[PDB]
Amino acid sequence: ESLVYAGVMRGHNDVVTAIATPIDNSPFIVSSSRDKSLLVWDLTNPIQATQDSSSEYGVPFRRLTGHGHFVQDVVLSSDGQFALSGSWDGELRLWDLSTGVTTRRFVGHEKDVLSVAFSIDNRQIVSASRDRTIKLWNTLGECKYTIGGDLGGGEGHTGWVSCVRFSPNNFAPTIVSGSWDRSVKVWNLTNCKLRCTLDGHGGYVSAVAVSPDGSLCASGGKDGVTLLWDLTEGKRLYSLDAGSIINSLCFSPNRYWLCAATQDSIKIWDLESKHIVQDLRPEVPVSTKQMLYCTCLSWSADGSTLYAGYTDGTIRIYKISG
Amino acid sequence: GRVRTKTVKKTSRQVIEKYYSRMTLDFHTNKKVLEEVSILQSKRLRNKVAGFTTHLMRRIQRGPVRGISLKLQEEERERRMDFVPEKSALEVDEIRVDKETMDMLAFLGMADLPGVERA
RNA sequence: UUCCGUUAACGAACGAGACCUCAGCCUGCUAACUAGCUAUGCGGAGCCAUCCCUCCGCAGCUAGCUUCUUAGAGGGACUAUG
Repeated sequence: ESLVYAGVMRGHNDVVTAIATPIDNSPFIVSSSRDKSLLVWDLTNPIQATQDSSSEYGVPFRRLTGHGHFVQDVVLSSDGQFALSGSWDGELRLWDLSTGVTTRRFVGHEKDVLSVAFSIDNRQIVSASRDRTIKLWNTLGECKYTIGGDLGGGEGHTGWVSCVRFSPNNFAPTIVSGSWDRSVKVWNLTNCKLRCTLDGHGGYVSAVAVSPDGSLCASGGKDGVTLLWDLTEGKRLYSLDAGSIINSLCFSPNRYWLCAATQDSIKIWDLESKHIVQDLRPEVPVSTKQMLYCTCLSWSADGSTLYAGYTDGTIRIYKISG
Repeated sequence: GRVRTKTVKKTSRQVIEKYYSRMTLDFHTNKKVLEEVSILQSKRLRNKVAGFTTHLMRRIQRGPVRGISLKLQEEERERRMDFVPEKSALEVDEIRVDKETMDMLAFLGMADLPGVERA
Protein backbone atom coordinates (compact mmCIF):
# COMPACT_ATOMS: atom_id res chain seq x y z
CA GLU A 1 0.00 0.00 0.00
CA SER A 2 1.13 3.64 -0.10
CA LEU A 3 0.29 7.35 -0.04
CA VAL A 4 -2.51 8.53 -2.32
CA TYR A 5 -3.71 11.83 -3.79
CA ALA A 6 -6.98 13.61 -3.04
CA GLY A 7 -6.61 17.26 -4.02
CA VAL A 8 -4.77 20.56 -3.78
CA MET A 9 -5.83 23.75 -2.01
CA ARG A 10 -4.75 27.26 -3.00
CA GLY A 11 -5.01 29.91 -0.32
CA HIS A 12 -1.60 31.58 -0.31
CA ASN A 13 -0.31 33.91 -3.00
CA ASP A 14 3.42 33.32 -2.34
CA VAL A 15 5.48 30.33 -1.22
CA VAL A 16 4.07 28.43 1.75
CA THR A 17 6.81 28.19 4.36
CA ALA A 18 5.29 26.07 7.14
CA ILE A 19 2.30 23.95 8.11
CA ALA A 20 1.29 23.07 11.64
CA THR A 21 -1.50 20.78 12.78
CA PRO A 22 -3.15 20.19 16.15
CA ILE A 23 -3.63 16.95 18.03
CA ASP A 24 -6.58 17.87 20.28
CA ASN A 25 -8.48 20.29 18.00
CA SER A 26 -8.03 18.21 14.88
CA PRO A 27 -9.84 19.81 11.89
CA PHE A 28 -7.91 23.13 12.12
CA ILE A 29 -4.83 23.28 9.88
CA VAL A 30 -2.67 26.42 9.95
CA SER A 31 -0.13 27.39 7.30
CA SER A 32 2.22 30.34 6.94
CA SER A 33 3.50 31.99 3.81
CA ARG A 34 5.60 34.82 2.47
CA ASP A 35 2.37 36.75 2.32
CA LYS A 36 2.38 38.29 5.76
CA SER A 37 -0.93 36.52 6.40
CA LEU A 38 -1.20 33.28 8.37
CA LEU A 39 -4.06 31.18 7.07
CA VAL A 40 -6.18 28.67 9.00
CA TRP A 41 -8.12 26.02 7.06
CA ASP A 42 -11.31 24.22 8.11
CA LEU A 43 -11.92 20.60 7.15
CA THR A 44 -15.26 19.10 6.17
CA ASN A 45 -13.03 17.22 3.66
CA PRO A 46 -14.96 17.88 0.42
CA ILE A 47 -14.19 16.19 -2.88
CA GLN A 48 -16.69 17.66 -5.36
CA ALA A 49 -16.98 14.88 -7.93
CA THR A 50 -19.39 17.02 -9.95
CA GLN A 51 -17.08 19.25 -12.04
CA ASP A 52 -14.25 17.09 -13.40
CA SER A 53 -13.59 16.14 -9.77
CA SER A 54 -13.68 19.78 -8.70
CA SER A 55 -10.43 20.66 -6.96
CA GLU A 56 -10.64 21.89 -3.38
CA TYR A 57 -9.65 19.97 -0.27
CA GLY A 58 -11.28 22.48 2.06
CA VAL A 59 -12.37 26.06 2.56
CA PRO A 60 -10.11 28.76 4.06
CA PHE A 61 -11.30 30.02 7.43
CA ARG A 62 -9.13 32.75 8.89
CA ARG A 63 -6.11 34.93 8.10
CA LEU A 64 -3.94 36.15 10.97
CA THR A 65 -2.53 39.21 9.25
CA GLY A 66 -0.21 41.49 11.17
CA HIS A 67 3.38 40.48 10.60
CA GLY A 68 5.53 43.03 8.84
CA HIS A 69 7.41 40.69 6.47
CA PHE A 70 7.55 37.05 5.38
CA VAL A 71 6.40 34.58 8.02
CA GLN A 72 9.01 31.83 8.10
CA ASP A 73 7.88 29.23 10.66
CA VAL A 74 4.78 28.53 12.76
CA VAL A 75 3.74 26.08 15.47
CA LEU A 76 0.66 25.45 17.62
CA SER A 77 -0.05 25.37 21.34
CA SER A 78 0.03 21.82 22.66
CA ASP A 79 -3.00 22.30 24.91
CA GLY A 80 -5.28 24.84 23.27
CA GLN A 81 -5.70 27.23 20.37
CA PHE A 82 -2.71 29.54 20.62
CA ALA A 83 -0.19 29.70 17.79
CA LEU A 84 3.30 31.14 17.63
CA SER A 85 4.95 32.50 14.50
CA GLY A 86 8.29 34.00 13.54
CA SER A 87 9.06 36.28 10.65
CA TRP A 88 11.63 38.39 8.88
CA ASP A 89 10.70 41.55 10.82
CA GLY A 90 12.63 40.16 13.80
CA GLU A 91 9.51 39.48 15.87
CA LEU A 92 7.63 36.54 17.31
CA ARG A 93 3.86 36.61 17.71
CA LEU A 94 1.27 34.65 19.67
CA TRP A 95 -2.11 34.41 17.93
CA ASP A 96 -5.47 33.26 19.27
CA LEU A 97 -7.26 31.30 16.57
CA SER A 98 -10.68 31.60 18.21
CA THR A 99 -10.84 35.36 17.59
CA GLY A 100 -8.11 36.13 15.06
CA VAL A 101 -6.24 38.69 17.14
CA THR A 102 -2.66 38.65 18.38
CA THR A 103 -2.17 38.34 22.13
CA ARG A 104 1.55 38.69 22.91
CA ARG A 105 4.70 39.81 21.07
CA PHE A 106 8.35 38.78 21.58
CA VAL A 107 10.48 41.83 20.87
CA GLY A 108 14.24 41.66 21.08
CA HIS A 109 15.73 39.58 18.29
CA GLU A 110 18.20 42.04 16.83
CA LYS A 111 17.75 40.66 13.32
CA ASP A 112 15.62 38.24 11.29
CA VAL A 113 14.05 35.17 12.95
CA LEU A 114 13.71 31.82 11.18
CA SER A 115 12.27 29.24 13.61
CA VAL A 116 9.81 28.93 16.50
CA ALA A 117 8.76 26.03 18.72
CA PHE A 118 6.63 25.41 21.83
CA SER A 119 7.25 23.06 24.77
CA ILE A 120 5.48 20.51 26.97
CA ASP A 121 4.53 22.89 29.76
CA ASN A 122 4.40 25.65 27.10
CA ARG A 123 6.55 27.82 29.39
CA GLN A 124 9.77 27.19 27.44
CA ILE A 125 9.87 29.01 24.09
CA VAL A 126 12.80 28.94 21.66
CA SER A 127 13.61 31.35 18.84
CA ALA A 128 16.29 30.79 16.21
CA SER A 129 17.53 33.70 14.16
CA ARG A 130 19.72 35.20 11.50
CA ASP A 131 21.05 37.12 14.51
CA ARG A 132 23.33 34.07 14.81
CA THR A 133 21.78 33.60 18.27
CA ILE A 134 19.11 31.49 19.95
CA LYS A 135 16.91 33.04 22.61
CA LEU A 136 14.61 31.39 25.13
CA TRP A 137 11.39 33.15 26.07
CA ASN A 138 8.73 32.57 28.69
CA THR A 139 5.00 32.65 27.98
CA LEU A 140 5.07 36.34 28.93
CA GLY A 141 7.33 37.26 26.03
CA GLU A 142 10.14 38.49 28.26
CA CYS A 143 13.77 37.33 28.41
CA LYS A 144 15.50 34.78 30.57
CA TYR A 145 18.39 33.61 28.45
CA THR A 146 20.04 34.08 25.11
CA ILE A 147 22.66 31.63 23.84
CA GLY A 148 25.05 32.93 21.23
CA GLY A 149 27.97 35.24 20.77
CA ASP A 150 31.28 34.35 19.18
CA LEU A 151 33.75 31.87 20.70
CA GLY A 152 34.68 34.22 23.54
CA GLY A 153 31.10 35.11 24.42
CA GLY A 154 30.20 31.45 24.25
CA GLU A 155 29.56 28.40 22.12
CA GLY A 156 27.00 29.98 19.77
CA HIS A 157 27.35 29.32 16.05
CA THR A 158 28.98 31.75 13.64
CA GLY A 159 26.52 31.54 10.75
CA TRP A 160 22.79 31.99 11.04
CA VAL A 161 20.73 29.43 12.88
CA SER A 162 18.12 27.92 10.58
CA CYS A 163 15.89 25.59 12.63
CA VAL A 164 15.39 24.42 16.21
CA ARG A 165 13.25 21.71 17.79
CA PHE A 166 12.85 20.06 21.17
CA SER A 167 13.58 16.54 22.31
CA PRO A 168 10.20 15.09 23.29
CA ASN A 169 11.64 13.10 26.20
CA ASN A 170 10.30 14.52 29.45
CA PHE A 171 13.21 13.71 31.80
CA ALA A 172 15.77 15.41 29.54
CA PRO A 173 14.58 18.56 27.70
CA THR A 174 17.03 19.68 25.01
CA ILE A 175 17.07 21.73 21.79
CA VAL A 176 18.82 20.88 18.53
CA SER A 177 19.96 23.69 16.22
CA GLY A 178 21.00 23.50 12.58
CA SER A 179 23.10 26.30 11.16
CA TRP A 180 24.43 27.92 8.01
CA ASP A 181 27.90 27.47 9.50
CA ARG A 182 27.46 23.76 8.56
CA SER A 183 27.11 22.54 12.13
CA VAL A 184 24.36 21.04 14.28
CA LYS A 185 24.47 21.54 18.06
CA VAL A 186 22.49 20.01 20.92
CA TRP A 187 21.75 22.20 23.94
CA ASN A 188 20.03 21.84 27.31
CA LEU A 189 17.26 23.89 28.89
CA THR A 190 18.78 23.14 32.31
CA ASN A 191 21.93 25.23 31.81
CA CYS A 192 21.77 26.47 28.17
CA LYS A 193 25.09 24.74 27.64
CA LEU A 194 25.71 22.29 24.79
CA ARG A 195 25.76 18.56 25.34
CA CYS A 196 27.45 17.84 22.01
CA THR A 197 28.44 19.32 18.67
CA LEU A 198 27.18 17.06 15.89
CA ASP A 199 29.67 18.16 13.24
CA GLY A 200 28.16 16.96 9.98
CA HIS A 201 27.32 18.49 6.66
CA GLY A 202 29.60 20.11 4.11
CA GLY A 203 27.01 22.64 2.99
CA TYR A 204 24.60 24.84 4.88
CA VAL A 205 21.88 23.19 6.96
CA SER A 206 18.22 24.11 6.63
CA ALA A 207 16.51 21.31 8.55
CA VAL A 208 16.75 19.38 11.81
CA ALA A 209 14.45 16.62 13.03
CA VAL A 210 13.99 14.90 16.39
CA SER A 211 12.33 11.50 16.62
CA PRO A 212 8.80 11.40 18.13
CA ASP A 213 10.33 9.34 20.94
CA GLY A 214 13.49 11.46 21.06
CA SER A 215 16.06 8.89 19.99
CA LEU A 216 17.67 10.01 16.71
CA CYS A 217 18.32 13.30 15.09
CA ALA A 218 17.69 13.52 11.33
CA SER A 219 19.16 16.65 9.74
CA GLY A 220 19.24 17.66 6.09
CA GLY A 221 20.38 20.66 4.09
CA LYS A 222 22.57 21.72 1.20
CA ASP A 223 24.42 18.73 -0.22
CA GLY A 224 21.40 16.48 -0.64
CA VAL A 225 22.85 14.05 1.89
CA THR A 226 20.75 13.46 4.99
CA LEU A 227 22.54 12.34 8.14
CA LEU A 228 20.84 10.57 11.01
CA TRP A 229 22.41 10.93 14.41
CA ASP A 230 22.16 9.60 17.96
CA LEU A 231 20.20 11.72 20.42
CA THR A 232 21.63 9.95 23.47
CA GLU A 233 25.20 10.90 22.56
CA GLY A 234 25.94 12.37 19.16
CA LYS A 235 26.67 9.38 16.90
CA ARG A 236 26.16 9.30 13.14
CA LEU A 237 24.13 6.17 12.43
CA TYR A 238 23.95 6.21 8.65
CA SER A 239 23.76 8.46 5.60
CA LEU A 240 20.91 8.82 3.11
CA ASP A 241 21.05 10.43 -0.33
CA ALA A 242 18.42 12.66 -1.96
CA GLY A 243 20.49 14.44 -4.61
CA SER A 244 19.10 17.98 -4.64
CA ILE A 245 18.58 20.64 -1.94
CA ILE A 246 16.64 19.83 1.24
CA ASN A 247 14.27 22.23 3.02
CA SER A 248 11.81 20.40 5.28
CA LEU A 249 12.04 17.14 7.21
CA CYS A 250 9.60 15.22 9.35
CA PHE A 251 8.93 11.87 10.99
CA SER A 252 5.66 9.99 10.95
CA PRO A 253 3.99 10.32 14.37
CA ASN A 254 3.91 6.58 15.10
CA ARG A 255 5.00 4.72 11.97
CA TYR A 256 8.75 4.53 11.41
CA TRP A 257 8.95 6.82 8.36
CA LEU A 258 11.09 9.83 7.47
CA CYS A 259 9.92 12.28 4.82
CA ALA A 260 11.84 14.92 2.89
CA ALA A 261 11.29 17.72 0.38
CA THR A 262 14.10 17.56 -2.19
CA GLN A 263 13.41 20.12 -4.91
CA ASP A 264 12.30 17.64 -7.58
CA SER A 265 9.73 15.61 -5.59
CA ILE A 266 8.95 14.49 -2.06
CA LYS A 267 11.05 11.50 -1.05
CA ILE A 268 9.93 9.13 1.72
CA TRP A 269 12.54 6.64 2.87
CA ASP A 270 12.00 3.79 5.26
CA LEU A 271 13.80 3.35 8.55
CA GLU A 272 12.65 -0.26 8.74
CA SER A 273 14.74 -0.58 5.54
CA LYS A 274 17.14 2.27 4.83
CA HIS A 275 15.80 2.56 1.32
CA ILE A 276 13.27 4.73 -0.53
CA VAL A 277 9.79 3.30 -1.14
CA GLN A 278 7.73 6.35 -2.09
CA ASP A 279 8.20 9.37 -4.36
CA LEU A 280 5.57 12.09 -4.70
CA ARG A 281 5.35 14.31 -7.77
CA PRO A 282 3.30 17.44 -8.46
CA GLU A 283 0.07 16.59 -10.27
CA VAL A 284 0.26 19.24 -13.01
CA PRO A 285 3.41 18.70 -15.13
CA VAL A 286 3.29 21.97 -17.15
CA SER A 287 6.61 22.78 -18.90
CA THR A 288 7.07 26.22 -17.27
CA LYS A 289 10.50 26.84 -15.77
CA GLN A 290 11.80 24.80 -12.90
CA MET A 291 8.71 23.45 -11.25
CA LEU A 292 7.44 24.32 -7.81
CA TYR A 293 9.47 22.70 -5.07
CA CYS A 294 7.79 21.49 -1.94
CA THR A 295 8.96 23.87 0.76
CA CYS A 296 7.42 22.34 3.89
CA LEU A 297 5.62 19.23 5.15
CA SER A 298 3.78 17.98 8.20
CA TRP A 299 1.90 14.90 9.34
CA SER A 300 -1.44 14.87 11.10
CA ALA A 301 -1.86 13.74 14.70
CA ASP A 302 -2.85 10.23 13.59
CA GLY A 303 -0.44 10.04 10.67
CA SER A 304 -3.44 9.53 8.41
CA THR A 305 -2.59 12.53 6.23
CA LEU A 306 0.57 14.41 5.24
CA TYR A 307 0.49 18.01 4.04
CA ALA A 308 2.96 19.55 1.63
CA GLY A 309 3.24 23.30 1.08
CA TYR A 310 5.00 24.40 -2.08
CA THR A 311 6.51 27.52 -3.64
CA ASP A 312 3.32 28.76 -5.33
CA GLY A 313 1.16 29.03 -2.24
CA THR A 314 -0.29 25.67 -3.24
CA ILE A 315 -0.69 22.98 -0.58
CA ARG A 316 -1.29 19.40 -1.71
CA ILE A 317 -2.66 16.84 0.71
CA TYR A 318 -1.65 13.16 0.81
CA LYS A 319 -3.73 10.46 2.44
CA ILE A 320 -3.00 6.82 3.18
CA SER A 321 -4.88 3.85 1.74
CA GLY A 322 -5.88 1.58 4.61
CA GLY B 1 16.15 51.05 -19.93
CA ARG B 2 17.28 48.68 -17.18
CA VAL B 3 20.87 48.00 -18.23
CA ARG B 4 22.96 47.34 -15.15
CA THR B 5 26.13 49.43 -15.02
CA LYS B 6 29.71 48.41 -14.34
CA THR B 7 29.64 48.55 -10.55
CA VAL B 8 26.65 46.22 -10.23
CA LYS B 9 27.82 43.76 -12.88
CA LYS B 10 31.40 43.67 -11.59
CA THR B 11 30.32 43.28 -7.97
CA SER B 12 27.80 40.60 -8.92
CA ARG B 13 30.42 38.47 -10.65
CA GLN B 14 33.04 39.15 -8.01
CA VAL B 15 30.69 38.07 -5.21
CA ILE B 16 29.69 34.98 -7.21
CA GLU B 17 33.34 33.95 -7.28
CA LYS B 18 33.96 34.38 -3.54
CA TYR B 19 30.80 32.61 -2.29
CA TYR B 20 29.14 30.27 -4.76
CA SER B 21 28.03 27.90 -1.99
CA ARG B 22 26.19 30.39 0.21
CA MET B 23 24.15 31.98 -2.60
CA THR B 24 20.98 30.49 -4.05
CA LEU B 25 18.27 31.09 -6.64
CA ASP B 26 15.79 33.09 -4.54
CA PHE B 27 16.13 36.86 -4.71
CA HIS B 28 15.17 37.61 -1.11
CA THR B 29 17.47 35.16 0.65
CA ASN B 30 20.21 36.28 -1.72
CA LYS B 31 19.49 39.86 -0.62
CA LYS B 32 20.04 38.83 2.98
CA VAL B 33 23.19 36.87 2.18
CA LEU B 34 24.62 39.81 0.25
CA GLU B 35 23.82 42.01 3.23
CA GLU B 36 25.82 39.62 5.43
CA VAL B 37 29.06 39.72 3.39
CA SER B 38 29.57 43.19 1.91
CA ILE B 39 29.27 46.89 2.74
CA LEU B 40 27.04 48.85 0.36
CA GLN B 41 25.83 52.42 0.70
CA SER B 42 22.22 52.12 -0.44
CA LYS B 43 19.34 49.68 -0.34
CA ARG B 44 18.75 50.22 -4.06
CA LEU B 45 22.34 49.23 -4.85
CA ARG B 46 21.88 46.06 -2.79
CA ASN B 47 18.62 45.14 -4.49
CA LYS B 48 20.20 45.69 -7.88
CA VAL B 49 23.35 43.67 -7.17
CA ALA B 50 21.33 40.82 -5.66
CA GLY B 51 18.98 40.86 -8.64
CA PHE B 52 21.91 40.52 -10.99
CA THR B 53 23.41 37.72 -8.92
CA THR B 54 20.22 35.66 -8.78
CA HIS B 55 19.85 35.09 -12.50
CA LEU B 56 23.62 34.73 -12.77
CA MET B 57 23.12 31.74 -10.47
CA ARG B 58 20.18 30.61 -12.58
CA ARG B 59 22.41 30.46 -15.66
CA ILE B 60 25.32 29.03 -13.65
CA GLN B 61 23.00 26.26 -12.45
CA ARG B 62 22.10 25.98 -16.12
CA GLY B 63 25.54 25.69 -17.72
CA PRO B 64 28.87 27.43 -18.22
CA VAL B 65 29.60 31.16 -18.18
CA ARG B 66 32.31 33.78 -18.76
CA GLY B 67 35.04 35.17 -16.56
CA ILE B 68 33.90 34.01 -13.11
CA SER B 69 36.05 31.02 -12.13
CA LEU B 70 34.11 28.59 -9.95
CA LYS B 71 36.34 26.11 -8.14
CA LEU B 72 33.92 23.18 -8.27
CA GLN B 73 33.85 23.43 -12.08
CA GLU B 74 37.43 24.48 -12.87
CA GLU B 75 38.78 21.27 -11.31
CA GLU B 76 35.94 19.19 -12.74
CA ARG B 77 37.00 20.57 -16.13
CA GLU B 78 40.55 19.50 -15.21
CA ARG B 79 39.85 16.13 -13.59
CA ARG B 80 38.42 15.00 -16.95
CA MET B 81 40.83 17.05 -19.08
CA ASP B 82 43.76 14.90 -17.91
CA PHE B 83 41.70 11.97 -19.15
CA VAL B 84 43.18 8.94 -20.91
CA PRO B 85 41.58 6.18 -23.00
CA GLU B 86 42.35 2.52 -22.40
CA LYS B 87 44.90 2.57 -25.23
CA SER B 88 46.02 5.19 -27.72
CA ALA B 89 43.67 5.66 -30.68
CA LEU B 90 46.62 6.68 -32.88
CA GLU B 91 47.85 3.25 -33.97
CA VAL B 92 50.64 2.39 -36.39
CA ASP B 93 49.22 -0.94 -37.57
CA GLU B 94 46.81 -0.09 -40.41
CA ILE B 95 48.11 3.22 -41.78
CA ARG B 96 47.44 3.21 -45.52
CA VAL B 97 49.12 5.77 -47.77
CA ASP B 98 49.03 6.89 -51.40
CA LYS B 99 51.68 6.57 -54.09
CA GLU B 100 53.83 9.60 -53.32
CA THR B 101 53.89 8.79 -49.61
CA MET B 102 55.73 5.52 -50.12
CA ASP B 103 57.71 7.38 -52.79
CA MET B 104 59.05 9.74 -50.12
CA LEU B 105 59.49 6.83 -47.71
CA ALA B 106 61.66 5.13 -50.33
CA PHE B 107 63.53 8.42 -50.62
CA LEU B 108 64.41 8.29 -46.92
CA GLY B 109 65.42 4.64 -47.01
CA MET B 110 62.47 3.57 -44.87
CA ALA B 111 60.95 1.83 -47.88
CA ASP B 112 60.08 -1.17 -45.72
CA LEU B 113 57.99 0.18 -42.88
CA PRO B 114 55.76 -2.07 -40.75
CA GLY B 115 52.13 -1.12 -41.20
CA VAL B 116 52.32 0.92 -44.43
CA GLU B 117 50.47 -0.12 -47.59
CA ARG B 118 48.90 1.53 -50.63
CA ALA B 119 45.31 2.81 -50.66
C1' U C 1 31.04 56.47 -24.40
C1' U C 2 24.90 51.96 -20.71
C1' C C 3 26.45 47.20 -21.47
C1' C C 4 27.74 42.58 -24.19
C1' G C 5 31.42 41.70 -27.09
C1' U C 6 35.25 42.65 -30.90
C1' U C 7 40.01 43.94 -30.62
C1' A C 8 47.54 47.08 -30.79
C1' A C 9 46.05 47.89 -27.00
C1' C C 10 46.38 47.34 -21.45
C1' G C 11 45.23 49.70 -17.22
C1' A C 12 42.81 54.17 -15.26
C1' A C 13 40.58 59.45 -14.51
C1' C C 14 36.05 62.72 -14.89
C1' G C 15 30.84 63.20 -17.01
C1' A C 16 26.11 59.39 -17.22
C1' G C 17 24.58 56.15 -13.32
C1' A C 18 25.09 55.73 -8.23
C1' C C 19 23.91 59.86 -4.88
C1' C C 20 20.49 63.67 -2.00
C1' U C 21 15.14 66.10 -1.53
C1' C C 22 9.92 65.65 -2.14
C1' A C 23 5.55 62.60 -3.39
C1' G C 24 3.56 57.42 -3.66
C1' C C 25 2.58 51.88 0.05
C1' C C 26 2.91 50.03 5.65
C1' U C 27 -4.30 48.54 10.56
C1' G C 28 3.83 46.29 11.11
C1' C C 29 7.66 49.44 15.37
C1' U C 30 8.23 54.08 18.57
C1' A C 31 5.19 57.51 20.72
C1' A C 32 1.89 61.58 21.34
C1' C C 33 -3.51 66.34 25.75
C1' U C 34 0.23 71.92 21.24
C1' A C 35 -3.39 65.45 16.99
C1' G C 36 -7.55 62.65 17.31
C1' C C 37 -10.64 58.22 17.49
C1' U C 38 -13.32 54.97 20.50
C1' A C 39 -16.38 53.61 24.73
C1' U C 40 -18.53 55.23 29.12
C1' G C 41 -20.68 58.90 31.99
C1' C C 42 -23.31 63.26 32.79
C1' G C 43 -26.03 67.68 29.67
C1' G C 44 -29.51 69.27 25.65
C1' A C 45 -33.14 68.05 20.95
C1' G C 46 -36.18 65.00 18.67
C1' C C 47 -39.28 60.66 18.80
C1' C C 48 -44.23 53.91 20.37
C1' A C 49 -42.00 58.91 24.69
C1' U C 50 -39.86 55.20 29.79
C1' C C 51 -35.73 52.86 28.40
C1' C C 52 -34.13 51.99 23.48
C1' C C 53 -32.79 54.71 18.63
C1' U C 54 -30.55 59.16 16.12
C1' C C 55 -27.76 64.19 16.34
C1' C C 56 -24.63 67.56 19.08
C1' G C 57 -22.33 69.71 23.85
C1' C C 58 -19.08 68.74 28.15
C1' A C 59 -15.35 66.31 31.77
C1' G C 60 -11.79 62.63 33.23
C1' C C 61 -7.03 57.54 36.36
C1' U C 62 -11.48 55.03 29.76
C1' A C 63 -8.69 52.58 26.41
C1' G C 64 -5.41 45.23 26.23
C1' C C 65 -5.88 53.45 21.90
C1' U C 66 -2.69 55.12 17.64
C1' U C 67 -6.93 53.47 12.25
C1' C C 68 -7.33 58.64 10.88
C1' U C 69 -2.98 63.44 12.06
C1' U C 70 2.31 64.43 13.12
C1' A C 71 7.54 62.55 12.53
C1' G C 72 11.23 59.20 13.39
C1' A C 73 13.51 54.11 12.76
C1' G C 74 13.08 50.76 9.22
C1' G C 75 10.60 47.65 5.41
C1' G C 76 9.22 47.58 0.21
C1' A C 77 10.92 46.95 -6.38
C1' C C 78 15.34 43.96 -7.92
C1' U C 79 12.57 43.83 -13.88
C1' A C 80 11.94 39.52 -8.96
C1' U C 81 8.55 35.42 -11.38
C1' G C 82 6.19 33.39 -16.27
